[PDB]
Amino acid sequence: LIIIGSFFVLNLVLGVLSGEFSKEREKAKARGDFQKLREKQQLEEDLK
Amino acid sequence: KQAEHVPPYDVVPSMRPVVLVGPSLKGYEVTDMMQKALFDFLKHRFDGRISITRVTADLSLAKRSVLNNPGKRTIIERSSARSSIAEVQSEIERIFELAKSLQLVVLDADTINHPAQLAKTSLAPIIVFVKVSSPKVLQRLIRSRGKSQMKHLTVQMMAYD
Repeated sequence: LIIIGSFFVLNLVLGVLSGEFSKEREKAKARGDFQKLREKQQLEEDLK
Repeated sequence: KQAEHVPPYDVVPSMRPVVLVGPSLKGYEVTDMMQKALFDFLKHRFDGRISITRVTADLSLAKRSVLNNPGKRTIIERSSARSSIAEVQSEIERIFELAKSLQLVVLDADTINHPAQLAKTSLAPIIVFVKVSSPKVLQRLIRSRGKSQMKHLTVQMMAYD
C-alpha cells in the first residue's frame, strides 16, 4: 500500500506537474519574458 | 581631365596618426572623460615612444588641393585673410614634423567628430572606436553627471546616432 499509493502516486504527480510547468515555460517564449531578463542582465554589467 | 585630375598617389605622414572619436560628440562631459583615461594609459605604456599633443584649431576645411597657396599673405585683406586659414596650414606641418621625429603622435582636437570628413585629407589618420553598444547605456552614463548635462541631454543620443 505504501509503495503503490504513496511513492508511485507522488511520482505521477511530480511528472504531471513538471510537464505542465515545462509547457507553460515554452508558452512564455511567445511573450518574450526571457528577453527582458537577458537585456537587463547585460545592461547592468555595462554600467558597472 | 584637368578639372580635377586626382593623382593616383597621395602624400601621407611617416606614420598613421591616431585620433579618438566617440562614443558621443567631443567636448561633452563623458566623451572628454572617456578619452581622459584612455590617453593616460598610452603615455605610461608607450613611454619614450609617444607624444600626445592638443590642438584647439579647426580641421574640417582641409583638402589636398584647393589653391596654389592658401593664405600665404595675411595682409591681403580678403575673404580668407581674416579667417583662421592663416594658422590652419601651420598646424598641418606641426603634425607632419611630429611624425618625422620617429615617435607616436596623438591628435585630440575639438574639431573631429566623424571619420568621414578626415577620410579625404592628407593626414589619413587611425580612427579608434569606443562604441558603448546600446544607446540606453549612454543615457544613465550622462544622467549621473549633474545639472551641467541635461541642458543638452537629448543631443547625446543623436550624437551617437
